[PDB]
Amino acid sequence: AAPKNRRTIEVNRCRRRNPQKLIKVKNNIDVCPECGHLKQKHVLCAYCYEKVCKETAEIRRQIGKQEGGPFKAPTIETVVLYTGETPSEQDQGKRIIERDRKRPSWFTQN
Amino acid sequence: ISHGRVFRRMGLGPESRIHLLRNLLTGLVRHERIEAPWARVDEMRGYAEKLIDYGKLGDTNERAMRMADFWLTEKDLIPKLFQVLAPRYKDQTGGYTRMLQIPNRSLDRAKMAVIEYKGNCLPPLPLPRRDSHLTLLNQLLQGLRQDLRQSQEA
Amino acid sequence: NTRHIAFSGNKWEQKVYSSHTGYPGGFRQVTAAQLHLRDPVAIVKLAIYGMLPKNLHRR
Amino acid sequence: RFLSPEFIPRRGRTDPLKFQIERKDMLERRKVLHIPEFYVGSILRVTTADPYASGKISQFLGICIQRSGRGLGATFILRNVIEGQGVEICFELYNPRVQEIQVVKLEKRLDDSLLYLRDALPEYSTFDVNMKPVVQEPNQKVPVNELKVKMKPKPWSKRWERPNFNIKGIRFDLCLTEQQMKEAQKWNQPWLEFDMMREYDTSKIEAAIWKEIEASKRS
Amino acid sequence: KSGTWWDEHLSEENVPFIKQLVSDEDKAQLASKLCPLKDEPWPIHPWEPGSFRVGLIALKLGMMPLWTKDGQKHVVTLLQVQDCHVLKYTSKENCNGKMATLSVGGKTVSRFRKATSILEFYRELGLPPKQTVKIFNITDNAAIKPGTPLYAAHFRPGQYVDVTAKTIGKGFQGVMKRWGFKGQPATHGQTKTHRRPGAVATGDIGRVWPGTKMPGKMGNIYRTEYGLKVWRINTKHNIIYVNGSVPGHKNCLVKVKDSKLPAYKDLGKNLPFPTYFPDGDEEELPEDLYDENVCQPGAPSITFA
Amino acid sequence: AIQKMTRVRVVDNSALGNSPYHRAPRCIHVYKKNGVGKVGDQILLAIKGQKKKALIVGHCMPGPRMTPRFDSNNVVLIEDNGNPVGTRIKTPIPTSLRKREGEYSKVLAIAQNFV
RNA sequence: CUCGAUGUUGGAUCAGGACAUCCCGAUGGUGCAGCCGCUAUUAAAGGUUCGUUUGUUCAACGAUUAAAGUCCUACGUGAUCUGAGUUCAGACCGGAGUAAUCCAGGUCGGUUUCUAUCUACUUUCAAAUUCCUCCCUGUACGAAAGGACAAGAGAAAUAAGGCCUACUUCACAAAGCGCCUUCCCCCGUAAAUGAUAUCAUCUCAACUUAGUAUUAUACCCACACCCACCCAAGAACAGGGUUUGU
Ligand SMILES: [K+]
Ligand SMILES: [K+]
Ligand SMILES: [K+]
Ligand SMILES: [K+]
Ligand SMILES: [Mg+2]
Ligand SMILES: [Mg+2]
Ligand SMILES: [Mg+2]
Ligand SMILES: [Mg+2]
Ligand SMILES: [Mg+2]
Ligand SMILES: [Mg+2]
Ligand SMILES: [Mg+2]
Ligand SMILES: [Mg+2]
Ligand SMILES: [Mg+2]
Ligand SMILES: [Mg+2]
Ligand SMILES: [Mg+2]
Ligand SMILES: [Mg+2]
Ligand SMILES: [Mg+2]
Ligand SMILES: [Mg+2]
Ligand SMILES: [Mg+2]
Ligand SMILES: [Mg+2]
Ligand SMILES: [Mg+2]
Ligand SMILES: [Mg+2]
Ligand SMILES: [Mg+2]
Ligand SMILES: [Mg+2]
Ligand SMILES: [Mg+2]
Ligand SMILES: [Zn+2]
Repeated sequence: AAPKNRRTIEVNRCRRRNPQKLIKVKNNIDVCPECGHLKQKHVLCAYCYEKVCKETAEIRRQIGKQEGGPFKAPTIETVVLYTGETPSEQDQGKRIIERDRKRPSWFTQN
Repeated sequence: ISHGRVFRRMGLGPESRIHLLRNLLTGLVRHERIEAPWARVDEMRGYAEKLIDYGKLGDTNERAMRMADFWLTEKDLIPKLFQVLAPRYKDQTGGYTRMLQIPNRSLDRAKMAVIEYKGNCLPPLPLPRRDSHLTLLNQLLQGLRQDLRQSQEA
Repeated sequence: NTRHIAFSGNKWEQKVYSSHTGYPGGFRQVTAAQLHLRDPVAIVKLAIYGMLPKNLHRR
Repeated sequence: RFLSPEFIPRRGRTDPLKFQIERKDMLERRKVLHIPEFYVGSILRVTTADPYASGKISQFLGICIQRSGRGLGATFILRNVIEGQGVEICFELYNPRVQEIQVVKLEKRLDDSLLYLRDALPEYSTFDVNMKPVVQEPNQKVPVNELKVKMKPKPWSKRWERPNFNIKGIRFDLCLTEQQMKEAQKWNQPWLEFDMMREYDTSKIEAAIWKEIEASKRS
Repeated sequence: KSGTWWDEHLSEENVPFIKQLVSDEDKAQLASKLCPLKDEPWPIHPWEPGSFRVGLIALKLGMMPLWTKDGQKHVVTLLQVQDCHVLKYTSKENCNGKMATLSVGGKTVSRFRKATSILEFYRELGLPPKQTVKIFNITDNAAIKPGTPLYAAHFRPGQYVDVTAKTIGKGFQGVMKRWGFKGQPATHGQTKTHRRPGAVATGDIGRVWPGTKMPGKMGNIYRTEYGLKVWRINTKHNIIYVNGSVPGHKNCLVKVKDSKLPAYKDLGKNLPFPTYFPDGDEEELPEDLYDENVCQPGAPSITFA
Repeated sequence: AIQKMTRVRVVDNSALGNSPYHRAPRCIHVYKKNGVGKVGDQILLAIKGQKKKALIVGHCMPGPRMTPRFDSNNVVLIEDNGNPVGTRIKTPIPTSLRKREGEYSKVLAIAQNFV
């Protein structure tokens, strides 16, 4: 169905600038106590998440280098050890992933 | 009128939804931490928990072996599931997976969340933690609790 | 003393107030006596409303 | 240890207090009317009070083809061929009109539903109205009859060959062709048996129900 | 300006402590109101013709079959009274209506998820907040002091009641489901018209009459069923077995009041007035009342003769 | 249960029924305002090219509990006066017809089996 | 008024309105004994069926009902639908014409577009109509045949509003073929006393009664916890719960 008449700029403004169509102010933005960057209360910090993802990607690359082939999932647990670290009694019998860097402070060796 | 519809409609059909959940579950079993859209990463959390339950039931159980063979597209993960994943949670009676919302995806601006199996060797994710007990409100509540305990024990 | 008004002649039975609720079959006509019984301040109000100018100041 | 099927609530969003009270009423009725143990396939004779009847007492004997309903109002359907006319009657377990329920023969079939006996031959649905009650020795497993019936020529009341019904007591190899079997093997859903979330535990609920039944027996 | 919730700033130690405190306080407040006749009761006038008493707010647990002594089956609905108390009284002059009104509360809810005004209103009365508050028009002689609890014994078997509740909302629905329109045939050439309204009006008027049936929201309004018989009263769990179905889904709060039908009029002479007081009652009622014609589970099998 | 164009089976030993014919008995009127016939209702049948009245003594549609459900739409041919055409009903009929026996006494008398 | 386009016959869906009323309601007369009828006044709240052949509107027929009402609404309604008919291009039969072609002629086939800008509207929230059965009663009435009304009880159908205990489609739920509830009136006349007109007279005389509802009542009604999660709530929004925020 074709329009009967052209709609005026006044009506167009009334439709477009209605408070429903306006962007609302978000009040859930907070400050990450660790990295100091902005974050939402229900969402993880992007900075910390990216850091953890980079470290996990490096660890997975090392795991794949150790495995050296597809369809090769070890039957034992896995422990990641950094420079200047020796295998522990818990680490005994578990595949060791060696990282050529100092252990991060946030990556507490639990 | 969708009342009491626990399972939502995703994929090209019921079989497509099952296959997508199976692929996500296989990736989760392999890498122990995967990020995915919130609805898709939430739908298969119960499937992952029940898969761990079957692993606890054991490899000698024919039904458990059938379920693992179905839900694990890569056959190298079945020994993993029956040998390391289940004994890891042997003590726990449930809650083997953590799901946390992450910032939305860059391209489609989709609601994304990361799911992981507890006790993984990967670096820990940042977690939502409550305020310390040394804050003003917590100290006031602790004093109130001490006073109430004194009154009760009096 | 709007309840004690007096109508000349047989207006209590002849005069009809009509209205429409807007819905089909919602056309209601009542006599002056019925309207007075239902609302004792309606006849004078309607007369004043009719006599006032038909503009936005009437309200 | 047999728990009656109606003593298991259906999965939903109902307050367990209603189930508890309904079970209390069910047990208080069971103490008056001894409801026996039977399955889908067992032969039952039900004697009920009925107005406008010869002696006000009506007895019907037949095979149990369906049990459905939870709590008060659970029903079982008895089918029997009388004078060449098949008659199916739906009896409520806890209806006070019921005077007596007797298990003439206790057995089980290969299927949880015997609704295909409507389309099966009358010989598999014909039972003697006056048959002596068989003897089931105590502390014995319930026998599982493996009688694969022969069906009438198609069409049937329902497409029994499709996997959704999943019937294992019909001579499909005799009543159907290879092409028909292949066509029926098109609605099959292999993922349905592996959908883990579509499962009901019933273990804890059954244990609690057994505890409440034991308490009712004590009191 | 930041959004806040009760447990946002609480620590792991203080999270269960506040919950325990509020639960214990609610239990104590509920227990303290069990002696209305021992805590300054209002005068108890006898029943008189043309007198209306207060009603109840109940929870729809579900439905159950029942059998009568005439060999008939009736489906009943179980309505459970949960934490029902009188909250507010308004005089006839201040009601801005025709008769005095009394406020009745329903299911108990958390104090955290409520407004400040509601919390400070309930603090004066010393009761946990109620999920739903309803208003009952009662006569002056049926006045009840606020804070008095109410139980399912307020209604007795052999009484017809009215039940008001919000029905199961079905959302935006088409004409065929909403109003029962026949629709159009599914074959014989029909083109993209199977469930459409069709013609909405005539061409002469040039408009659509108000009240014309069109697709829209359906199923979520207040509906009242009139004349449901009370077959059975369970005084242990405070449950009323009401004849027939009632509006609303399971686990919903409904209003139960005396029937306004002219047939069931002035039948409250034998009913308790203004309400049932278990504390003042000396002869405790039996667990189940079972009316007269209801076949009790312990009764022998019925033999027609 | 039984409505217009429904092919029914005549169960009494009447001469008009139980006879060979190319067409089958068929209901053409149910004598009910709702248009649906149940047990104990009179219907009109076009049998052997003739119009006759019949009483419904059984239908395949499930009904109330504690009531029989037959595998065929069994009817008994009667007349306008209320008398049956046949003299024997070997097929069992529900006992619920004994409430209507005030107007079907002869039909229930010629009947032999009550299920 | 429109040929710089105002789309039609019949049908489907939706109905709005008038009474010149088919039934149900209330009255007068009868060539009104009762039952059936005929006629006149008032009443539009409620309802007024399913099939066979025909494109049919209509008519004919078979079976029911209380009834299967008459019309207006752009011959209501094709930016909701249909295309059997009418009314293009093909073809046949009868007739007219030398022929091309033509017929109130007949017959087969023959493309039905549109994403809604504006007006209007999108829960007129809740008092219901009718048939049948028993009794009245084989009574009143009537020579007989025949045969009520009022009152009471019960059981149904339709319509409106809800629900899933049982059956069924099926199974965390949605539905009917299933179950529950459904309450006021409607004004034509019939009659006392009584003047103008010392009788009498129901009264556009004063006045009493059948005789009436301020349609009664019911429902709705507290609101900066709301970041987040769940929901029997829902298109978004909104709403309910979180004392169920690892
Ligand atoms: K024109
Ligand atoms: K023009
Ligand atoms: K306009
Ligand atoms: K005169
Ligand atoms: Mg999609
Ligand atoms: Mg079928
Ligand atoms: Mg809903
Ligand atoms: Mg249709
Ligand atoms: Mg098209
Ligand atoms: Mg289509
Ligand atoms: Mg013929
Ligand atoms: Mg133009
Ligand atoms: Mg109309
Ligand atoms: Mg008229
Ligand atoms: Mg037209
Ligand atoms: Mg069109
Ligand atoms: Mg149009
Ligand atoms: Mg055509
Ligand atoms: Mg020619
Ligand atoms: Mg044609
Ligand atoms: Mg063609
Ligand atoms: Mg459109
Ligand atoms: Mg009568
Ligand atoms: Mg006189
Ligand atoms: Mg005089
Ligand atoms: Zn951070």
